[PDB]
Amino acid sequence: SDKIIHLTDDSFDTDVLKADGAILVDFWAEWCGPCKMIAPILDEIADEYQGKLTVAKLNIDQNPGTAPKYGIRGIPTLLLFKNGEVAACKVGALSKGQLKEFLDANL
Ligand SMILES: [Cu+2]
Repeated sequence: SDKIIHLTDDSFDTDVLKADGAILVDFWAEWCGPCKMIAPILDEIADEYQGKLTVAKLNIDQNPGTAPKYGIRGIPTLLLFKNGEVAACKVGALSKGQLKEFLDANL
């Protein structure tokens, strides 16, 4: 988790993320099994793509305002932002290989 950015509800000013570059945001909660399963994969991605992609997390129990702004209905939900705007999303767990495929399709 050392290379992951900790986001809060204040990180967004509407549906615009107040951060630059390509940023993959994981919406998650501790009670969510599949969320816990992808956490190590997100750590690997943050390491392998350091300097090219920022990986961030928004805990929906601690920050309950943000998910509704994006119509999020389940977790984990990954939203990929480009220059503050949503460019892609993926609901549900996936493998490391699938996450790299998803990123390649978008970046
Ligand atoms: Cu870490």
